[PDB]
Amino acid sequence: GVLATVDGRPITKSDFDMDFDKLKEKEKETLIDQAIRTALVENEAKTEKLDSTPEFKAMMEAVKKQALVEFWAKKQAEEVKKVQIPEKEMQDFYNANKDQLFVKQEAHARHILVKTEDEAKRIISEIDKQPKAKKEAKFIELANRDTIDPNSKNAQNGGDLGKFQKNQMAPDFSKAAFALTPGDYTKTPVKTEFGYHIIYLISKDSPVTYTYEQAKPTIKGMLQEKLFQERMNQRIEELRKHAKIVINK
Amino acid sequence: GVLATVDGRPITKSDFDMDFDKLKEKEKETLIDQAIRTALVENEAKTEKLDSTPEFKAMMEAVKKQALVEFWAKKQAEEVKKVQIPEKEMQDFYNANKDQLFVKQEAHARHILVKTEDEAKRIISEIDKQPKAKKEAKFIELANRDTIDPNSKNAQNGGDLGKFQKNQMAPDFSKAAFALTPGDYTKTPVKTEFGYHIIYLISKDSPVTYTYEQAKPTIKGMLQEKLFQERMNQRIEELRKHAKIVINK
Repeated sequence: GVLATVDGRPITKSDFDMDFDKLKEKEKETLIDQAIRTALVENEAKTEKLDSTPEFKAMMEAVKKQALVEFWAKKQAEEVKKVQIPEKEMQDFYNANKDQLFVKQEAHARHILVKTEDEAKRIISEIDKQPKAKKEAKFIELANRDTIDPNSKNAQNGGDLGKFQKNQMAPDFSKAAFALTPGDYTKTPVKTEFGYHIIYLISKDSPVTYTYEQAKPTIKGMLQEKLFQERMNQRIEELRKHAKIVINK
Repeated sequence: GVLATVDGRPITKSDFDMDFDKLKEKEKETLIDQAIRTALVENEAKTEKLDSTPEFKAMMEAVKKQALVEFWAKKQAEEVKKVQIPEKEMQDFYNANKDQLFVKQEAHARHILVKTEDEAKRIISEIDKQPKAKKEAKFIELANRDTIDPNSKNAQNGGDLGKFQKNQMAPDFSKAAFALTPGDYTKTPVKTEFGYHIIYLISKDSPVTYTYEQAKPTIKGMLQEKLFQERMNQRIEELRKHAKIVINK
């Protein structure tokens, strides 16, 4: 698998980065040239001692550290891969997280963000007072006056959030949002990280629930990822204990 | 800007990778910890001489070569950045490429791919024979029988391509596609890389043309990119001439 030489120096399949032999014959040609071009650049960079310069050396230290770190993390991940994830862990996860992660569904809604539960509560009562026909415009009006969402505030768009997938918004905000009938709004504020939301649902399409079997690949990945993060965290917290760490602010 | 120390060793803003001071005070906290965690991993990796191992060393050579190469390319790019792109080059580009790159427009269409111009021509005549009402189903039928698009062939979906943006399909295929009235198909084949297409337009929304002024940032970028590629190509072709290059297939 010496694919080419440049000034004698072999180009080989090891010159590539994540399958070469599965590539179309003409794709291969294109890659060999890229690697030829790389090698010509490298030779030139070395002749010019771009690598001995301080700019590069400094930068190379960062790169090497990052590399060494990812290397170490890769190794953590490999201990995880050897562990079988039990079928049971996977169905449990599917059941618990189905509605949150395994439902394709799109909504258009608008929201109002406020700082306190009572402000949110006040906003809901105001809208509650309005005849059905008036509720949407009242929501829009209050959003423009009272929302603290900067973009919403700046846009004066009635707190329009545009269309979003169920799995792509914060979970408890999505649950609330998608739980509504179109044309209704939440009668109870929704606390998040940012404050309290009132959500008005404009529209939503019909949800499609992925089955266990369709979900299972993604589930497997997510559980390994969690095992991996747990593993690394555990190890890093042990390292943390043997070091003297001082923050300056 | 010593943000923290780990066992005496400073963590500094140089530990980060493309602005730290623009970051929210709590974002900063989170980053300092990431870098603390990085440093703990690095220390451990070094104690374990993960860096002296052959696995790593081999991998580090690739990384260093790539780095040295990108470094050299960055430098090429910087000679380009010092050059002012004339207003004239930019309007010319805008005018020439407007319809192709600066029009937001979505279409739903289906196509048939065949190997030769005469096969494509045959398909068009067949459809031409059909009463208006029958043309779509005839197109679908022929696509299923005759298309050579593997996915289309495998799916038997009447060569349905789904919905696509004007700027996100091959240009001459988009021009043809978007030039159609809905419910019409191309009376002339469209040669591309893959063969000859017959395109049937199902639907399209209304196009929005970005103005020069809206386009100009992207235009500037695209022209620098071209200058950059030209520059690098030119330099690399000079290097190519001084080397002995042999491919083995």
